[PDB]
Amino acid sequence: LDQLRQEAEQLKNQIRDARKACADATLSQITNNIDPVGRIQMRTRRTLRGHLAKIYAMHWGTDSRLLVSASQDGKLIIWDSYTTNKVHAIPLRSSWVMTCAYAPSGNYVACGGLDNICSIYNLKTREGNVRVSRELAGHTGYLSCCRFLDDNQIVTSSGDTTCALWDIETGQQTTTFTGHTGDVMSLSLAPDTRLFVSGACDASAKLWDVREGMCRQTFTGHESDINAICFFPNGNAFATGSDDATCRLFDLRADQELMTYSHDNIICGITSVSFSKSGRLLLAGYDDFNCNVWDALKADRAGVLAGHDNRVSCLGVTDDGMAVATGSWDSFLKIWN
Amino acid sequence: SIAQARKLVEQLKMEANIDRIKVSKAAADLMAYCEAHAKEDPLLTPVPASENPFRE
Amino acid sequence: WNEPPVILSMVILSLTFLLGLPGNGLVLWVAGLKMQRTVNTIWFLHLTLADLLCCLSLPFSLAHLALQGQWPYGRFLCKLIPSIIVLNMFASVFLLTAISLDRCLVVFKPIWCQNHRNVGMACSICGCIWVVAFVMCIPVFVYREIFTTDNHNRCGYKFGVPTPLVAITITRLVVGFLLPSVIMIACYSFIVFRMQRGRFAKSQSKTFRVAVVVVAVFLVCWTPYHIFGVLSLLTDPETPLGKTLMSWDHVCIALASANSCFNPFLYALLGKDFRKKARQSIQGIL
Amino acid sequence: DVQLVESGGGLVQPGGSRKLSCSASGFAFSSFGMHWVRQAPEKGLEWVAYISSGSGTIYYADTVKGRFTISRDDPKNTLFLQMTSLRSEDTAMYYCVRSIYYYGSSPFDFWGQGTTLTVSSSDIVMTQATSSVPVTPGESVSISCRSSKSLLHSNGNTYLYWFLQRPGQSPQLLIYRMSNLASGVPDRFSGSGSGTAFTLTISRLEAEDVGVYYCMQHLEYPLTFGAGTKLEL
Amino acid sequence: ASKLGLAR
Amino acid sequence: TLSAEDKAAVERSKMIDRNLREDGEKAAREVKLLLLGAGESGKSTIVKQMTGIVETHFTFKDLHFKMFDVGAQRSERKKWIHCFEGVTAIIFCVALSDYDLVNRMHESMKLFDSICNNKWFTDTSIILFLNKKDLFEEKIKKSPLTICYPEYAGSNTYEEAAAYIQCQFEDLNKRKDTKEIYTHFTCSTDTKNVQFVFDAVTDVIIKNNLKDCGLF
Repeated sequence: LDQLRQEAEQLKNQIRDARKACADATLSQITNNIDPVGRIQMRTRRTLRGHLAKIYAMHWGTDSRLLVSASQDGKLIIWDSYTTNKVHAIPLRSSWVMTCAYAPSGNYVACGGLDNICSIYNLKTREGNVRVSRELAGHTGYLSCCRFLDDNQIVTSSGDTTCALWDIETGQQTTTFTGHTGDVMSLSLAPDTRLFVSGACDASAKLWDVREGMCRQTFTGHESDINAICFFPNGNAFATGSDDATCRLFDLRADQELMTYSHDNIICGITSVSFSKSGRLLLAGYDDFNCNVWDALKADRAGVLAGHDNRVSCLGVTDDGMAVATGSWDSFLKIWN
Repeated sequence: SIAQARKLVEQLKMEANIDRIKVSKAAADLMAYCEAHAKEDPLLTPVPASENPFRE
Repeated sequence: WNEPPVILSMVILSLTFLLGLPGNGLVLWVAGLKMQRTVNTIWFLHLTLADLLCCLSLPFSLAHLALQGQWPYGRFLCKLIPSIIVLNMFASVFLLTAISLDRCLVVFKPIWCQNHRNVGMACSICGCIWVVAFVMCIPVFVYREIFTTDNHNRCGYKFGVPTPLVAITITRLVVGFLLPSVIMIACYSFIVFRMQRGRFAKSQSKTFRVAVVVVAVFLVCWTPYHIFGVLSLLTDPETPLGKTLMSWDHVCIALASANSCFNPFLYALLGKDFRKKARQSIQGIL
Repeated sequence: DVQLVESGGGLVQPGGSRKLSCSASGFAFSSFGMHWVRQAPEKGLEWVAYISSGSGTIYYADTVKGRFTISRDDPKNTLFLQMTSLRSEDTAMYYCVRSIYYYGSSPFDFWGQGTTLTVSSSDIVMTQATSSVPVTPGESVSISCRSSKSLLHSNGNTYLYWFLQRPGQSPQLLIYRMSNLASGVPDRFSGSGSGTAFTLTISRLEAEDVGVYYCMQHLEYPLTFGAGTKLEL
Repeated sequence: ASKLGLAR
Repeated sequence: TLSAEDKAAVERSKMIDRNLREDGEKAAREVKLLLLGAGESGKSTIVKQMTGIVETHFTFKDLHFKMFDVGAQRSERKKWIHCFEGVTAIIFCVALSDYDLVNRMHESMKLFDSICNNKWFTDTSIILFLNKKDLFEEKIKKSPLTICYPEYAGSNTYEEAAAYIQCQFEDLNKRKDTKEIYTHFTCSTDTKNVQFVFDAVTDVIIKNNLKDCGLF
């Protein structure tokens, strides 16, 4: 028994040495001569005033105009950002909701939470209403994230330390990803939707392969739980947000950490992470009731988004990069620009 | 937990056999991407109010 | 200028304006835009609306009092500018008495209030209060008119002891003072007496300290106004006793109007959520 | 199965009164606004009335305002048109049309089946200059419609609609807002054009495409139709 | 004739 | 300056707003009770006398109760416990016969300490049930309570032993100026537990409404 336990330890030490010989220079030295972005002032442009409880998730449509939000009052609401109008209001069977997704084609939305079930809703019906298209069951822990690949596939992340890839037309798990040791709290699909990353409560992140269902790489370094994760727009790096009040930038090809986004004035954890269209600004939401803007390439702090009266729980940036939306534990969303 | 232990060792062998590049090379690629798309970032370089869908 | 009965009137009335407009104005911003729709906000919106409209109308009393009776503000405005005054004061009184019957109903019928007390009832009742406060204004508008003596305009009454005069005063005392101040002492006595006697009693002292500083500001602001509205029905205005009453009449209205500057503090800015929203709004602006 | 069935027509004396009914079945009737559209015995379509969802908004044409009254009964899924003092110019066939408005919706997408009424004896002008064209199967033809005012609004939308009425049938939506293709319509139909000049293009024309094509504007009430272009052979 | 106050 | 189609959208949005407000009032007249307990608390029992999450709606004397049971959640409590911040009360079940099994009472005491002084339930009243009192008063005359509480001083009689256990549980409430604990020795397997929950909930409701507008 200990022979395998010893071999696993020395093999782990070999990896740590192998990826140390590749760290000849840091990102700070390389980007030590470029001009800083300066100071970023973002004014609030809209405020969405429909929910009656805490808002837990949101997602943008690929047309950069519609978005869906979920709150614990049991409603999904689809907003029109430009006019602030409400397009749809969907009543959920269970009000314990913690995730939300919008299909890339725009025909469906997804939802899930403490009921261990992911529900697919059909938006474009001949009868004029919104119907539950499918209910996916099989997870033994709460649903914490879900993301569409296309109209027939979806990846879900659960609190039973597993991720799964479904088939909506049939309702079965095509593949199961079983590597983690704690609850999996976040999820992010690559730009080409060929592979994805997940962050769990064992203070590690893993890089999965959708086609073969195996773990490629494991990234460590955080001292506590991981709550948020996001790919760089290039598709060759990603960022994580943790409860130790620190964001980190990992690199797939170099296979270790690059930057740490921390300061002595922040002591609260991160709830959400997102990039800008160019990959130059990193936006992070905190429990301080406000969002921070980081110069992702120099680790400076460039601005603040302080307009909320409670914790900021979700955060997203449009596909054309024109705006940022933040939901919070008060019942308001805000569009910043 | 012999079966579980043998599984963890098998996973680590796949981890070690990956190929890696230098950080200075991989850091320069993030810089190059950020500089080639600087003009297409409305949040970085604010657009005038004429073509801003949100006004207000 | 002189006769400190009048001098004190400007002093009391001006500090009402200085401390009143910032107070009620702040409540309107916090309650009307920042917070959600609850039954509590409906009461506080209308109470501050009636108070602010009373607050905005103080300097007209300053204008009338400064010129010492002369009324150059027209010939029709000595029919409506007092009717605006009376509506705002006596809608406050009926709004204070509806926040005493609502607190007593929560403690007395808790299960009924859980199922049937919503924003619909709050708006419906608040509507009827304005209508009732409007009816009491009719006798003022009908009988007010303008006298002209010594080239100085006099904003007097064209009565015809005038029988309509007695009717206006008595209905302004029975309704307005006696009825609102019995519903307000009896509703704040049941609350204190019930939150001391039960199988889950707490034995605290916050309820008693708040239910006494609320029914004592009211009974000291509005009591001189009604006493100095009856001694004018039964005293000759030529006796030195009679005219000394007239000189001090001005401060009595000043006290009643001063009640508008305390309502935002005793009712709205007394909870915890409303105060927290107040600091957050103030810190954000600063 | 989204059918709208309607009845109440017949022969009525001039100066009389009548009531028409539209009983819906198979969709969320409460969420759709409803229209009445009139089509004279040998003429083009003509808008009549409109009632919103929740009955909070009602519009009438100038020809019928004061005489007609539109109402709905949501619990029973029924649409009514109460109409009084009928002239000889009201003889026509009446259609029941559903339409729902949100961002990206498709108004006027389903039409009723028609009940015939016979009675015994500024507005935007939409122009369709051509009256009839002979068409050979397998070819391509274009139909033009012209407006007297710019249909392009400040928000970027051009409110032009194209309908097709096959012989002895109800009109069918083809294109909404000048470019979008209604669901269930083959891809060989396409629409284009700028303000005050529009065109409908059909490629590889074949059978079941003959009929009359109408262009309607939805920029402002009252809604107005074109005279219609007929494809034969 | 009267020298009343406003509200009064 | 809006279009003809652009105004029907606003009308639809206003109707959606109206329905949202109307639905937010039907859900504000119900009492929400989170139902915690030890490992062998007896959640099924608490259901009988009175996948993921399990709900239960019932009605007593024109009051509507929703009772959430979270015994099936095997995940980490600190990730989903903030979802229940805002319930009216918490029902905590403790078995009085679990002072000899293995120690087992100390786990319940630790769980009560964790829940009571949690940063989310800082002003949520707790209703404490002490079940199985018949077994407790039958076993107490064959096994001294000093097994679970060495520092005991009283005698092996049910009347004072039960009071000592209740005091030990109630002493774990640190902030005795914002939270109240209602204790009930549930037994007789009849309609005396629903009545106690009803009384405690009306008291909680009255005090909450008073606390909102100063007064407390």
